Amino acid sequence: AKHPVPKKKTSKARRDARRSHHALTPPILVPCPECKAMKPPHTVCPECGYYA
Amino acid sequence: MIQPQTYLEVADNTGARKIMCIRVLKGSNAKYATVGDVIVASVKEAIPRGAVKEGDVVKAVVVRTKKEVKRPDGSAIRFDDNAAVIINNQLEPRGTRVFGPVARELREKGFMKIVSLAPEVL
Amino acid sequence: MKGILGVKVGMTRIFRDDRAVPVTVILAGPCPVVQRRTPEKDGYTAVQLGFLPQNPKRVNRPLKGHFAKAGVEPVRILREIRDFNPEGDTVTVEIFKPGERVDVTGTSKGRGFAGVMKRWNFAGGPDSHGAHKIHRHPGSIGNRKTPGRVYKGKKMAGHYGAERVTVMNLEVVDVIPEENLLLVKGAVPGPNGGLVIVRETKKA
Amino acid sequence: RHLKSGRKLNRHSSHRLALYRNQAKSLLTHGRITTTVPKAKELRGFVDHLIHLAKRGDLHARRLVLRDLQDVKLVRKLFDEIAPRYRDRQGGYTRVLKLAERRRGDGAPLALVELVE
Amino acid sequence: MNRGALIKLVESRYVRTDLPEFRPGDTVRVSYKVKEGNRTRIQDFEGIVIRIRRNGFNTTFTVRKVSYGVGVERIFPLHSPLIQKIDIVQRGRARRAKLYFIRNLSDREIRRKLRADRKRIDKDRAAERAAKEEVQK
RNA sequence: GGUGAAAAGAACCCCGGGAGGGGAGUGAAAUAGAGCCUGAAACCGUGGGCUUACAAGCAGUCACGGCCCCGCAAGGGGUUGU
RNA sequence: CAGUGGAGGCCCGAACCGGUGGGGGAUGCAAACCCCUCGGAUGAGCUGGGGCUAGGAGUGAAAAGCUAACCGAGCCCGGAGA
RNA sequence: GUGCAAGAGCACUCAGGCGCGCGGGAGAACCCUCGCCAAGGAACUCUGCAAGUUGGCCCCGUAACUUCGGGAGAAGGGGUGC
RNA sequence: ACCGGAGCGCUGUCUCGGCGAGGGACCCGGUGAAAUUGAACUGGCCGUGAAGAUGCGGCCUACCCGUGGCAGGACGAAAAGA
RNA sequence: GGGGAGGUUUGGCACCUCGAUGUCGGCUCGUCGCAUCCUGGGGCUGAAGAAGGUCCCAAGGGUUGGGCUGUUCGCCCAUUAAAGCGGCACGCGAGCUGGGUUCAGAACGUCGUGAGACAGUUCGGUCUCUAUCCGCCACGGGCGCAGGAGGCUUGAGGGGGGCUCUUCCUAGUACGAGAGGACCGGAAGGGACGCACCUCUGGUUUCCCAGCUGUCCCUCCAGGGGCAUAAGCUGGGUAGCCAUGUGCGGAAGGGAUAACCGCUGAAAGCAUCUAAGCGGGAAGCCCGCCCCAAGAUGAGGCCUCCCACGGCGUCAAGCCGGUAAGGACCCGGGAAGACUACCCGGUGGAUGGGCCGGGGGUGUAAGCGCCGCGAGGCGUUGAGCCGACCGGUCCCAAUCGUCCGAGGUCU
Ligand SMILES: [Mg+2]
Ligand SMILES: [Mg+2]
Ligand SMILES: [Mg+2]
Ligand SMILES: [Mg+2]
Ligand SMILES: [Mg+2]
Ligand SMILES: [Mg+2]
Ligand SMILES: [Mg+2]
Ligand SMILES: [Mg+2]
Ligand SMILES: [Mg+2]
Ligand SMILES: [Mg+2]
Ligand SMILES: [Mg+2]
Ligand SMILES: [Mg+2]
Ligand SMILES: [Mg+2]
Ligand SMILES: [Mg+2]
Ligand SMILES: [Mg+2]
Ligand SMILES: [Mg+2]
Ligand SMILES: [Mg+2]
Ligand SMILES: [Mg+2]
Ligand SMILES: [Mg+2]
Ligand SMILES: [Mg+2]
Ligand SMILES: [Mg+2]
Ligand SMILES: [Mg+2]
Ligand SMILES: [Mg+2]
Ligand SMILES: [Mg+2]
Ligand SMILES: [Mg+2]
Ligand SMILES: [Mg+2]
Ligand SMILES: [Mg+2]
Ligand SMILES: [Mg+2]
Ligand SMILES: [Mg+2]
Ligand SMILES: [Mg+2]
Ligand SMILES: [Mg+2]
Ligand SMILES: [Mg+2]
Ligand SMILES: [Mg+2]
Ligand SMILES: [Mg+2]
Ligand SMILES: [Mg+2]
Ligand SMILES: [Mg+2]
Ligand SMILES: [Mg+2]
Ligand SMILES: [Mg+2]
Ligand SMILES: [Mg+2]
Ligand SMILES: [Mg+2]
Ligand SMILES: [Mg+2]
Ligand SMILES: [Mg+2]
Ligand SMILES: [Mg+2]
Ligand SMILES: [Mg+2]
Ligand SMILES: [Mg+2]
Ligand SMILES: [Mg+2]
Ligand SMILES: [Mg+2]
Ligand SMILES: [Mg+2]
Ligand SMILES: [Mg+2]
Ligand SMILES: [Mg+2]
Ligand SMILES: [Mg+2]
Ligand SMILES: [Mg+2]
Ligand SMILES: [Mg+2]
Ligand SMILES: [Mg+2]
Ligand SMILES: [Mg+2]
Ligand SMILES: [Mg+2]
Ligand SMILES: [Mg+2]
Ligand SMILES: [Mg+2]
Ligand SMILES: [Mg+2]
Ligand SMILES: [Mg+2]
Ligand SMILES: [Mg+2]
Ligand SMILES: [Mg+2]
Ligand SMILES: [Mg+2]
Ligand SMILES: [Mg+2]
Ligand SMILES: [Mg+2]
Ligand SMILES: [Mg+2]
Ligand SMILES: [Mg+2]
Ligand SMILES: [Mg+2]
Ligand SMILES: [Mg+2]
Ligand SMILES: [Mg+2]
Ligand SMILES: [Mg+2]
Ligand SMILES: [Mg+2]
Ligand SMILES: [Mg+2]
Ligand SMILES: [Mg+2]
Ligand SMILES: [Mg+2]
Ligand SMILES: [Mg+2]
Ligand SMILES: [Mg+2]
Ligand SMILES: [Mg+2]
Ligand SMILES: [Mg+2]
Ligand SMILES: [Mg+2]
Ligand SMILES: [Mg+2]
Ligand SMILES: [Mg+2]
Ligand SMILES: [Mg+2]
Ligand SMILES: [Mg+2]
Ligand SMILES: [Mg+2]
Ligand SMILES: [Mg+2]
Ligand SMILES: [Mg+2]
Ligand SMILES: [Mg+2]
Ligand SMILES: [Mg+2]
Ligand SMILES: [Mg+2]
Ligand SMILES: [Mg+2]
Ligand SMILES: [Mg+2]
Ligand SMILES: [Mg+2]
Ligand SMILES: [Mg+2]
Ligand SMILES: [Mg+2]
Ligand SMILES: [Mg+2]
Ligand SMILES: [Mg+2]
Ligand SMILES: [Mg+2]
Ligand SMILES: [Mg+2]
Ligand SMILES: [Mg+2]
Ligand SMILES: [Mg+2]
Ligand SMILES: [Mg+2]
Ligand SMILES: [Mg+2]
Ligand SMILES: [Mg+2]
Ligand SMILES: [Mg+2]
Ligand SMILES: [Mg+2]
Ligand SMILES: [Mg+2]
Ligand SMILES: [Mg+2]
Ligand SMILES: [Mg+2]
Ligand SMILES: [Mg+2]
Ligand SMILES: [Mg+2]
Ligand SMILES: [Mg+2]
Ligand SMILES: [Mg+2]
Ligand SMILES: [Mg+2]
Ligand SMILES: [Mg+2]
Ligand SMILES: [Mg+2]
Ligand SMILES: [Mg+2]
Ligand SMILES: [Mg+2]
Ligand SMILES: [Mg+2]
Ligand SMILES: [Mg+2]
Ligand SMILES: [Mg+2]
Ligand SMILES: [Mg+2]
Ligand SMILES: [Mg+2]
Ligand SMILES: [Mg+2]
Ligand SMILES: [Mg+2]
Ligand SMILES: [Mg+2]
Ligand SMILES: [Mg+2]
Ligand SMILES: [Mg+2]
Ligand SMILES: [Mg+2]
Ligand SMILES: [Mg+2]
Ligand SMILES: [Mg+2]
Ligand SMILES: [Mg+2]
Ligand SMILES: [Mg+2]
Ligand SMILES: [Mg+2]
Ligand SMILES: [Mg+2]
Ligand SMILES: [Mg+2]
Ligand SMILES: [Mg+2]
Ligand SMILES: [Mg+2]
Ligand SMILES: [Mg+2]
Ligand SMILES: [Mg+2]
Ligand SMILES: [Mg+2]
Ligand SMILES: [Mg+2]
Ligand SMILES: [Mg+2]
Ligand SMILES: [Mg+2]
Ligand SMILES: [Mg+2]
Ligand SMILES: [Mg+2]
Ligand SMILES: [Mg+2]
Ligand SMILES: [Mg+2]
Ligand SMILES: [Mg+2]
Ligand SMILES: [Mg+2]
Ligand SMILES: [Mg+2]
Ligand SMILES: [Mg+2]
Ligand SMILES: [Mg+2]
Ligand SMILES: [Mg+2]
Ligand SMILES: [Mg+2]
Ligand SMILES: [Mg+2]
Ligand SMILES: [Mg+2]
Ligand SMILES: [Mg+2]
Ligand SMILES: [Mg+2]
Ligand SMILES: [Mg+2]
Ligand SMILES: [Mg+2]
Ligand SMILES: [Mg+2]
Ligand SMILES: [Mg+2]
Ligand SMILES: [Mg+2]
Ligand SMILES: [Mg+2]
Ligand SMILES: [Mg+2]
Ligand SMILES: [Mg+2]
Ligand SMILES: [Mg+2]
Ligand SMILES: [Mg+2]
Ligand SMILES: [Mg+2]
Ligand SMILES: [Mg+2]
Ligand SMILES: [Mg+2]
Ligand SMILES: [Mg+2]
Ligand SMILES: [Mg+2]
Ligand SMILES: [Mg+2]
Ligand SMILES: [Mg+2]
Ligand SMILES: [Mg+2]
Ligand SMILES: [Mg+2]
Ligand SMILES: [Mg+2]
Ligand SMILES: [Mg+2]
Ligand SMILES: [Mg+2]
Ligand SMILES: [Mg+2]
Ligand SMILES: [Mg+2]
Ligand SMILES: [Mg+2]
Ligand SMILES: [Mg+2]
Ligand SMILES: [Mg+2]
Ligand SMILES: [Mg+2]
Ligand SMILES: [Mg+2]
Ligand SMILES: [Mg+2]
Ligand SMILES: [Mg+2]
Ligand SMILES: [Mg+2]
Ligand SMILES: [Mg+2]
Ligand SMILES: [Mg+2]
Ligand SMILES: [Mg+2]
Ligand SMILES: [Mg+2]
Ligand SMILES: [Mg+2]
Ligand SMILES: [Mg+2]
Ligand SMILES: [Mg+2]
Ligand SMILES: [Mg+2]
Ligand SMILES: [Mg+2]
Repeated sequence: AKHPVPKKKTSKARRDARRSHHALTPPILVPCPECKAMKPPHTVCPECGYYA
Repeated sequence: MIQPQTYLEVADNTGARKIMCIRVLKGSNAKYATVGDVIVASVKEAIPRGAVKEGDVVKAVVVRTKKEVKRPDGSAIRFDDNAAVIINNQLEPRGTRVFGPVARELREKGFMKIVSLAPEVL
Repeated sequence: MKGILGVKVGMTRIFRDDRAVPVTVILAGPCPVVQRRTPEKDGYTAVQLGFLPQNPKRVNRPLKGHFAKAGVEPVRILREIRDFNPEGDTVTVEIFKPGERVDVTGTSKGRGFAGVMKRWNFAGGPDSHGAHKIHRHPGSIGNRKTPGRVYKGKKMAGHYGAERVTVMNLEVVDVIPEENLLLVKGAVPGPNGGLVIVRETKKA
Repeated sequence: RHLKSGRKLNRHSSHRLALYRNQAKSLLTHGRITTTVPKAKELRGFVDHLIHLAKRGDLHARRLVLRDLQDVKLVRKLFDEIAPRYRDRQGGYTRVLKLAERRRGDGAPLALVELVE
Repeated sequence: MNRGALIKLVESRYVRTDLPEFRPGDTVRVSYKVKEGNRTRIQDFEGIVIRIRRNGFNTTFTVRKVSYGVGVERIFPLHSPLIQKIDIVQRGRARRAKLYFIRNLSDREIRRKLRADRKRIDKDRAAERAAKEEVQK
């Protein structure tokens, strides 16, 4: 409400544009020794267990 | 390090007891004055009917400092109080017998008059 | 135009003849020439000096061929030294005689996003009478409707340090070939471990 | 910037300190404690000192560990079962394992502090 | 390269061992290679040691003394080529590492505050005169 | 304020904790399914066509060219490179 | 003169009443707040409950202050589509 | 409740009650709140604004001026633990 | 707790800043506002124009899109100028 | 007495702006003009020398601290090489202040019968967390760069820096009656400023060590913990970050010029620095130093590594998959860092944590023995505890693994 205030409604174009790098990135997973199940690297996992 | 408002003890018998610095005499804008530096200074208190009275603006030369002076030989030296001696425009002490130690630095400056009268040239 | 790579190893003081001297210790290990570039093959004169040893496995790169092209143990780093074609196959601290003055390039310490006071030794603001909002601020930054913009290169807060910095005319003190050590007049860019080059100064 | 220094910690001091103590207590009570990755990595080194210290024996070393762990019984257990098990295993008396779970709500990455065996 | 330490220590051959032990709170006088107008002399400096600033080599220490009503303090690099002969003169109860508190009360209270470390005193005079007789015969 | 002619208001199965869907079923019609006729516009989204990372702009207009689209061609539609 | 005595719009200081100076807060925790600091603190003291006085009117140690979060004349209808 | 000259003050703590209904990390600038600093000691500034100094009790001791009550906690100093 | 002048004490007020602590800022997960808003594809200089231009002329510069940060412009917002 | 430039003053006009363009000073940050205060160059001098006068050339840089006032200005103290003057909305209040002035309160003088009034005075008196765009400082993601990849580079273009004094040697020589006192060339020290650094000096160092009060607790004694801040207080402190501390910079040098000095030299037999031509000459210009830098789409160079087609479009431009060199993810982590980026490492490994040693800090743990009624003291003891620094050691932790990435158009 105070000093700084948007001078113009940002166009839908210029809006979407800013949300360019906004996109998500898929997780990283790898098959385990136990199940064929996919574990995230450097981790344990439920319904699979582990060693040592 | 001595600067504008700094009070100095008087090392000699000039009659003055304490002078506040007034200006460090050196470059066009020297920030501080250490041992062996000459400074203008007002007398802020003095013994009765001494050689120099209160309010007398005088020139003086630092002989002792509270901030330690670094020696080229890596050595250092520090006193308990900041003191100085009043001098002539001829750069010679207005008073005689000047008591209290002094730095060796006064020697390389041409103040042998002082180091001679000084008891402990430390 | 002498030259040689090294690493800042640390710094302490020694005693010259009878006065103390603060000195930095650099380590310019044997640098193998890897490629001399002439005006014919390139367009300037210079030499590629390698440095630290390397696990031959880590250098699986095409660099293996570049190393083989000169037949040298895989080094870790290598930079050029303009206008300087030596002799033999390796330069050493032997290049520098005590008394000679050198220029040392290095990478200053990384201070990251530093304030303006920090970066440009600005004044900031008053701690007392004024608003408790601009204590370390740059204050003004321009004029009015004219120019109505901000001068390129205006000093402002930002990433600072961690960059190429060259200090000059450092006099070389006692240089120990026995261990590839090299003493200098103290102040030399970078942290204790940073690669630094040591060149010939310009006094005349 | 000035991270040129050892480790890192959240909360203030008296807090974080009691935090290390409270984790250690539990960790020496259960042997296997699940907690956030960071908290774990720090707690890791804290306990190892308590173990290697209990690895000694003199009552000085006992009283020393008494400052952090307050339960006389727990420390009793440390000098009896815990320490010997780790005889001859100089250093690394503890393990940390990245969990694949993420706490719902704050999305915190979990991990596991296991007394090695 | 895993020698960063030893390397700095290699440069340190400027070392010296002729110098005696001495812990803060005990007077000591050093002969210093002071240069006069152009010649050389040995100015003596009798006083209490207030600070020993250990840091391997270039480990310094400081000495404070009263000198005609004025207090003075000198900092000496331990392995300084200019230090001719550093002679102990009396040892006392430290009870503290850095002891500037003596700056505030330089008086007869300083004496009764810095006792005399009979322990080190015995070891000194004893190992001195006793090791003499062994070197003689 | 307004389902439908009628509640016929969606049994039973499947996913799901539920909500909500997917089949099945009613109905002429279910994008008439329950704040349910019709259901416009701003506004948000998915798919496709033309187009854009050396470029300067009240955003259009005039011209030529290229790509896609209706027609056999002549023609016309969309888009925008200069 | 000493003793006893225990006066005061007396002193220091919590509760309680208040708002000096500063900093914070300023789409606030908050349409007046928070922190540090500061005044009074047996009196012209503070406070609960029950009562009375109001719009050219009331109250007012007097600022045109207060009279239901804006008072040089309250608020709500109405003359009124002045 | 204990301690501190006393106390409803302050510190810690019973009984009782609570951790203030977003968390997890990181350890930039900058802001708030807070701690320390060589030498100097008001040079800062409209102003010592702010901050720091001093601080309780016990003893010594205390000026002009006065409406004889004051000024006075004047000032300045010493003691304080076991 | 009124307004001025001075001095002693003591001080980050200052010479002249430095480092440190904590709550924000910053990154990840949950929730998720506001004033403002002709439309925008919104660069510099020197002209110029209703006399202080991103939008006219001429020239110069400039790959597309963000994040952290600063306030010089948008005659910035706010309140139909007291 | 006459002509003009500038647009800093006072003012004239009333042109944008009254559905708002915040006013004077100060602070912070500057930047530009030259009509130059200093430093550099030079002409004339009523210029002996030194010092100075007036005029010319020249912004590169520099242009102090304080007393008084709200002041700008000015006066004054002390110094300096000098303490220049202007523009930028009398630059800068979405950067700060709010002392001045222009709200309400109050008062003096003054005016008015009065209510009130006064560029007359005096005390008091709310300066608004969130930046959308341009601009700016920084940091990334995308694509491009006529094959893909690793390392190293050139430097178009741009930025930073650019100050100055004092003493000494020449020589007490030239000049001068004396007092004074040089050119030119050379040496040493210093002021402010800038970049970098932690040896040293000096800071901080939030739990590294020690002491101390009150209280509550473990466990009665000893010993120890919590709280007194977000360290209860106090004494002291590594590494890191720092200035008060250390180093180093301004050049030298080459080239072209300014005012100005001059050679040869007509036009114009002489004369002239110029009309052809040539030489000298600045703290200034170009370059040289230092930093950025091939989005220099005009996408540059070098060195090295990998290299055919396996299936559709009939020439032509393309598309789908397994790959190569090589790269990314993921993890341990860093004097790198807001994020991302950058750099090192990932079992063929010392990257982090622990542990050992060293450095460092603290400054003689606890327990026992001994002396004293006791508080305590002495011994075992430089003990004990012990972050960050320099190393060492696979005890723990960087497991296992995945994805991507050309098949190189035409004359
Ligand atoms: Mg869209
Ligand atoms: Mg979209
Ligand atoms: Mg695993
Ligand atoms: Mg298993
Ligand atoms: Mg005094
Ligand atoms: Mg004078
Ligand atoms: Mg007088
Ligand atoms: Mg006078
Ligand atoms: Mg002093
Ligand atoms: Mg003598
Ligand atoms: Mg004598
Ligand atoms: Mg002497
Ligand atoms: Mg390489
Ligand atoms: Mg190069
Ligand atoms: Mg400041
Ligand atoms: Mg304010
Ligand atoms: Mg504010
Ligand atoms: Mg403009
Ligand atoms: Mg190091
Ligand atoms: Mg480090
Ligand atoms: Mg705690
Ligand atoms: Mg605490
Ligand atoms: Mg440890
Ligand atoms: Mg411990
Ligand atoms: Mg090293
Ligand atoms: Mg020796
Ligand atoms: Mg001799
Ligand atoms: Mg119907
Ligand atoms: Mg119905
Ligand atoms: Mg019905
Ligand atoms: Mg349903
Ligand atoms: Mg169906
Ligand atoms: Mg149907
Ligand atoms: Mg259906
Ligand atoms: Mg439809
Ligand atoms: Mg229908
Ligand atoms: Mg339905
Ligand atoms: Mg429903
Ligand atoms: Mg119908
Ligand atoms: Mg919508
Ligand atoms: Mg929406
Ligand atoms: Mg375009
Ligand atoms: Mg047909
Ligand atoms: Mg037709
Ligand atoms: Mg009586
Ligand atoms: Mg009474
Ligand atoms: Mg009475
Ligand atoms: Mg009173
Ligand atoms: Mg009292
Ligand atoms: Mg109450
Ligand atoms: Mg009241
Ligand atoms: Mg207040
Ligand atoms: Mg006020
Ligand atoms: Mg306030
Ligand atoms: Mg305020
Ligand atoms: Mg009464
Ligand atoms: Mg009464
Ligand atoms: Mg009442
Ligand atoms: Mg009553
Ligand atoms: Mg009441
Ligand atoms: Mg009532
Ligand atoms: Mg009532
Ligand atoms: Mg009425
Ligand atoms: Mg009335
Ligand atoms: Mg009345
Ligand atoms: Mg009402
Ligand atoms: Mg009201
Ligand atoms: Mg009326
Ligand atoms: Mg109403
Ligand atoms: Mg009517
Ligand atoms: Mg009580
Ligand atoms: Mg007591
Ligand atoms: Mg409390
Ligand atoms: Mg404190
Ligand atoms: Mg202190
Ligand atoms: Mg200080
Ligand atoms: Mg003073
Ligand atoms: Mg004074
Ligand atoms: Mg005053
Ligand atoms: Mg005050
Ligand atoms: Mg006291
Ligand atoms: Mg005190
Ligand atoms: Mg008096
Ligand atoms: Mg008293
Ligand atoms: Mg009292
Ligand atoms: Mg006292
Ligand atoms: Mg005492
Ligand atoms: Mg006044
Ligand atoms: Mg965020
Ligand atoms: Mg609104
Ligand atoms: Mg234009
Ligand atoms: Mg036009
Ligand atoms: Mg943008
Ligand atoms: Mg941006
Ligand atoms: Mg963000
Ligand atoms: Mg801002
Ligand atoms: Mg209106
Ligand atoms: Mg109007
Ligand atoms: Mg005229
Ligand atoms: Mg004008
Ligand atoms: Mg103008
Ligand atoms: Mg005008
Ligand atoms: Mg007109
Ligand atoms: Mg207006
Ligand atoms: Mg408007
Ligand atoms: Mg406005
Ligand atoms: Mg105005
Ligand atoms: Mg002024
Ligand atoms: Mg000129
Ligand atoms: Mg003139
Ligand atoms: Mg000169
Ligand atoms: Mg001449
Ligand atoms: Mg002249
Ligand atoms: Mg002359
Ligand atoms: Mg002359
Ligand atoms: Mg200038
Ligand atoms: Mg410049
Ligand atoms: Mg001045
Ligand atoms: Mg003034
Ligand atoms: Mg004033
Ligand atoms: Mg005036
Ligand atoms: Mg005057
Ligand atoms: Mg004056
Ligand atoms: Mg004068
Ligand atoms: Mg003078
Ligand atoms: Mg001026
Ligand atoms: Mg002018
Ligand atoms: Mg100006
Ligand atoms: Mg103007
Ligand atoms: Mg004007
Ligand atoms: Mg502005
Ligand atoms: Mg403002
Ligand atoms: Mg202003
Ligand atoms: Mg005012
Ligand atoms: Mg005010
Ligand atoms: Mg008027
Ligand atoms: Mg008048
Ligand atoms: Mg007047
Ligand atoms: Mg006046
Ligand atoms: Mg006033
Ligand atoms: Mg006023
Ligand atoms: Mg105010
Ligand atoms: Mg805020
Ligand atoms: Mg912000
Ligand atoms: Mg916008
Ligand atoms: Mg714009
Ligand atoms: Mg932009
Ligand atoms: Mg990029
Ligand atoms: Mg070039
Ligand atoms: Mg460019
Ligand atoms: Mg260039
Ligand atoms: Mg110069
Ligand atoms: Mg002569
Ligand atoms: Mg003559
Ligand atoms: Mg200290
Ligand atoms: Mg340190
Ligand atoms: Mg601790
Ligand atoms: Mg400890
Ligand atoms: Mg006990
Ligand atoms: Mg305790
Ligand atoms: Mg507690
Ligand atoms: Mg507890
Ligand atoms: Mg607390
Ligand atoms: Mg306190
Ligand atoms: Mg300390
Ligand atoms: Mg400096
Ligand atoms: Mg000339
Ligand atoms: Mg001439
Ligand atoms: Mg002729
Ligand atoms: Mg001629
Ligand atoms: Mg010519
Ligand atoms: Mg001519
Ligand atoms: Mg020439
Ligand atoms: Mg020339
Ligand atoms: Mg020149
Ligand atoms: Mg140039
Ligand atoms: Mg490059
Ligand atoms: Mg390229
Ligand atoms: Mg290239
Ligand atoms: Mg191959
Ligand atoms: Mg093949
Ligand atoms: Mg083949
Ligand atoms: Mg074939
Ligand atoms: Mg591969
Ligand atoms: Mg480590
Ligand atoms: Mg003992
Ligand atoms: Mg013991
Ligand atoms: Mg004990
Ligand atoms: Mg026994
Ligand atoms: Mg016995
Ligand atoms: Mg006894
Ligand atoms: Mg005992
Ligand atoms: Mg030790
Ligand atoms: Mg620890
Ligand atoms: Mg350790
Ligand atoms: Mg290391
Ligand atoms: Mg595979
Ligand atoms: Mg593929
Ligand atoms: Mg192709
Ligand atoms: Mg051809």
